[PDB]
Amino acid sequence: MYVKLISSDGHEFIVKREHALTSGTIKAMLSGPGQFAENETNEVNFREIPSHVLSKVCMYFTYKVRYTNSSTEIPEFPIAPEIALELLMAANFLDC
Amino acid sequence: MYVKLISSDGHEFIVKREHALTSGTIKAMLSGPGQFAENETNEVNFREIPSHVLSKVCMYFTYKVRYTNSSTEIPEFPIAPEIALELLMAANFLDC
Amino acid sequence: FLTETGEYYKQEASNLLQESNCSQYMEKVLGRLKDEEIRCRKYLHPSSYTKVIHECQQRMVADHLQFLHAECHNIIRQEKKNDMANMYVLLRAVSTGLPHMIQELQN
Amino acid sequence: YNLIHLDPRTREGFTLLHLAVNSNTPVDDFHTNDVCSFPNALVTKLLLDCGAEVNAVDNEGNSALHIIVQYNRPISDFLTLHSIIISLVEAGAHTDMTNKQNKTPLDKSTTGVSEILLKTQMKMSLKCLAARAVRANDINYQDQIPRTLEEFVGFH
Amino acid sequence: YNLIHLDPRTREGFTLLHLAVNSNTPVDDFHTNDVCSFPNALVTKLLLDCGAEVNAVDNEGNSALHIIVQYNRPISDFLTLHSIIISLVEAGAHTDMTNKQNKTPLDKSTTGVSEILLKTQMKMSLKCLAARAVRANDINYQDQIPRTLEEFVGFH
Amino acid sequence: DVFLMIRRHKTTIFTDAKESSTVFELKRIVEGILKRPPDEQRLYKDDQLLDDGKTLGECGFTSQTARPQAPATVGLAFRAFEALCIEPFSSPPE
Amino acid sequence: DVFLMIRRHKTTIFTDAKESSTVFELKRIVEGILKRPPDEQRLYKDDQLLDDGKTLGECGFTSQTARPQAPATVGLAFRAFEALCIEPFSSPPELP
Amino acid sequence: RYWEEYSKGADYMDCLYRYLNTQFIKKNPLMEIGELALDMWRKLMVEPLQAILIRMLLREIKNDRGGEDPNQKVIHGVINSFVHVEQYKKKFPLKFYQEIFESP
Repeated sequence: MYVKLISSDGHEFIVKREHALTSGTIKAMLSGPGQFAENETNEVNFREIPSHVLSKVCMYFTYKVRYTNSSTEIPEFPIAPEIALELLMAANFLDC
Repeated sequence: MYVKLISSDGHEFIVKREHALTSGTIKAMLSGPGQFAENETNEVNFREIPSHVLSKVCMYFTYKVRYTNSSTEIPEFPIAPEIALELLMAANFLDC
Repeated sequence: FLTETGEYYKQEASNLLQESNCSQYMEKVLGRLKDEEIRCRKYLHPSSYTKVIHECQQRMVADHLQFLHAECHNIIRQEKKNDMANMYVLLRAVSTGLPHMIQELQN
Repeated sequence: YNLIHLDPRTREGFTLLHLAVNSNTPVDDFHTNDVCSFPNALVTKLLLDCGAEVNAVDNEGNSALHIIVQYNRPISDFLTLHSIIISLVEAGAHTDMTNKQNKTPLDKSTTGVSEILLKTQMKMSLKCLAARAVRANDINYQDQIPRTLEEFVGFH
Repeated sequence: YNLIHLDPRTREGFTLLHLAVNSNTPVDDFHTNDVCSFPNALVTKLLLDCGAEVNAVDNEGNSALHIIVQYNRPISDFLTLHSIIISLVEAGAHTDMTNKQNKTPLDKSTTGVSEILLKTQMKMSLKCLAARAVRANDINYQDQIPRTLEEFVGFH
Repeated sequence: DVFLMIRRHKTTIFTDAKESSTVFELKRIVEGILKRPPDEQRLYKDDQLLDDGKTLGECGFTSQTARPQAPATVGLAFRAFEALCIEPFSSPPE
Repeated sequence: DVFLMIRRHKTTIFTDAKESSTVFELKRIVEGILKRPPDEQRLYKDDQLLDDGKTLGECGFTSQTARPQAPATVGLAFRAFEALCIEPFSSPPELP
Repeated sequence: RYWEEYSKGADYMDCLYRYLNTQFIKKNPLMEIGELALDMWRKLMVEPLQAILIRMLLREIKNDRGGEDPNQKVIHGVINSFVHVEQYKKKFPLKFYQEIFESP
């Protein structure tokens, strides 16, 4: 299943749902009266997360679902100094 | 606190009592009408275990007490080829 | 045993109620309960402590709430401090003991 | 308990306990994937409570303990690995049991988590060390030891 | 709970939680050795139930987690190390926290058992990696992030 | 084992294909998740056209280059053909 | 961390001592076990006398030569001087 | 009627207050909003209605024993509310239900 993530730039960020449920609030956003049980779009809009940070959090979703159990080498996540501050705030907001 | 494990040849292998109770039957042989709660002799008469293999059993007792919780690449227990198959049934009798 | 102690303490609750007022019934009941915490400690398994005490409570102080709740009015409205303490310990263990006494005190 | 005493055997020798701890046991594509996910701690515990042969050996040689320790997800669901390991060990499992390819369950681990989790349950015994020493140098143990020790030497 | 809110501090900076998970906590020579022992799972669980400071940092820098991942007798009492590790982790102890020497509890393990048992409880989060990348290159995060994140960055 | 970032004008899809897989099945995946016919979906790779016959093994999507921490990106354009319409996200300096 | 097998004619005592310890501690131990005062017993090492003064660290009881899996034997003679008459263990059977 | 639309409403509002329960409530007496919405139900709705609910619940089950057919969903829903309202209690989750229903 695929869910959409909308930034403040309008960038849709379609991500497989099982990877996108690692963050707590995206699980919470799709819960309650935001389920929309028709399986047509299944989108959540972030009014205060820029696109250059949703890209990083989606890359982290894929990275974490890939390396959740492979405790072999666990390669480091590449975080630029420019992206470092807003990425922390986004992970805090999403409980990522 | 020093149980005296006699052997088939009279070799009284006096060992620390806490060391010897790592084996089930020596724990059982001192339990019941063999307690002798007087800390005088507390002797055990193995009338079926040769002295040469009871000595190896006592080295095993000390080795196990020392390297129980360590598990930090414990040294291999030296069992001679000729004394094995005697130590095997000795440890079958004296469980563990 | 729980069936047996239930009958015995129902009989004892009916006997105490026939010769004592509420100012004396509660003291005798707390005497029985304090003894029952001993008559079951030195005889029964430790798992049976809570069952026997709870069962003798709901045979002697929870089968006679009508006697205790009705007499709670005169106990509270006259500041009977020795009696009010005994009623509170008795009525706390009962499931629906306090929610009336509380109200009475508030009034 | 009745089915366990029937002692079923898959074509690969997998007993009822082997399949309950194996992550290679297939689950059909319907909603059973949402609930019936293997290995399951509750299934293994229920099998062991019903007298399952914990030391059962398939035709490959793996016991009920060699099969689990090869689990490829030791961290995300570490609870249902640790629970099965302790349930096996505390009931009847031989931690040092040697399969047909001379492999200890520590050898067939491929995972630090399972290896050291099993090492925390490995009560060292002089009987196991003596059995290893007898097997390694190939002493003729036929009829010179109790029969229960002969299969015990065959275990190692 | 009242005493925890009073927040005692040992001369080493150990809070109530540090002494309940330490192995160097002194016990008097009398019969207390028969009953009282440290680390103790029940005491740590009770302290965490009363809202103890799970991320308390002493003068050296060691957190509540750093003191028990250094425990030197894992296999003997694996129950009382597993219980305290999972209780600390479930109580919010940041498993990536660094002391004044920048040593995570994985680094300050000195033991395979405790290191892997912590690794099984280390839910990797983007927040931890982002905070580590923020603090690694000295990015000014003062008042530019949530106040609940300034201490979070200070953990790393 | 090879991770891709499908890039439309603004849409982006994070897919996970195998080491050596055909372009047809990922094209079908994109069709299924956007509900569009395949005749207007042509996959790019650094301003290089692709057809529905090649595979990711020789296209340059090496598993040592398309690591999920920084997945290799591809482009799409949709025709009612269009060229690359990739828009950078943003970059606010510290 | 030194392990010793103090040998009588037949009686054997399995003792453990620290890496920095002297002969007097072992004399006190065997007094506490054999109920023999130390003024009539003297320890030994591969059938040569040892003095009450020097420590076991330099006496030859190093940690790598008296490991618990193979402790080093120590003689013991009691005044009734009497020479060391330690009886060896039983003869292991030949390989079948 | 006011429990089926409120038990789901309590869980839905727990999702809405996810950041509050995670970053504020757990660190700092206080209860999670999912738990708070229920402890404001077993202290303001059920406990004042201990007499009315139970004496009507036992009357409905007694009518079933007599031969009548009460609304199974309503009776089972109200009875299940005594145990669902305390689902956040770690020690004795069936303590409210036992003392309010099983004993009488």
